[PDB]
Amino acid sequence: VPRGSHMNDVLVDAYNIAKDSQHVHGVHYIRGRNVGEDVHLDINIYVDADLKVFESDLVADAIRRKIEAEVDHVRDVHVGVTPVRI
Amino acid sequence: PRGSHMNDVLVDAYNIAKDSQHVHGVHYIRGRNVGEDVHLDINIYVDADLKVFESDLVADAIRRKIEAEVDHVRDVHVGVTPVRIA
Repeated sequence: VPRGSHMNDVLVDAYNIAKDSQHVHGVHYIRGRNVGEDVHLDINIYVDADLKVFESDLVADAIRRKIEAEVDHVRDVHVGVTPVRI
Repeated sequence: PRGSHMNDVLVDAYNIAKDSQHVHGVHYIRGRNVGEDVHLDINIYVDADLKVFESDLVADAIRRKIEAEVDHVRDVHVGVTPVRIA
């Protein structure tokens, strides 16, 4: 059974990074799963539906990198995108 | 859709789940911003040999306690994952 003692910091720090990153209209959803002592993270951000895919791709990837570099106990981070018209 | 309550919702709900009576640990937690609301899916590890009516009461006490205590939450779902340490 996974320990879980880091879930709260992981979710908070990752959400805070995602929410204020460039081109994000808001966070759509965030999911954390305890595995061993660490957390697997799935975050999904709202972006402009007219963004080019190569642009949404850079945005998602900057967020992923920044979460990986800054947030302890994160094992695996996926950042997905939901298009919205603005 | 603002998302400013996600952090408190996830932290408070996680804490309630994790310190409830028959939970070995939290398996996963998911929050989704809907309008001003957060929709919450939380999944707890319980003893595989618990009776189903018991795990049902446990999940339901956690759901109620989250609904009663955590602001900005709608449609809380509490799911169960059995684990046999045996």
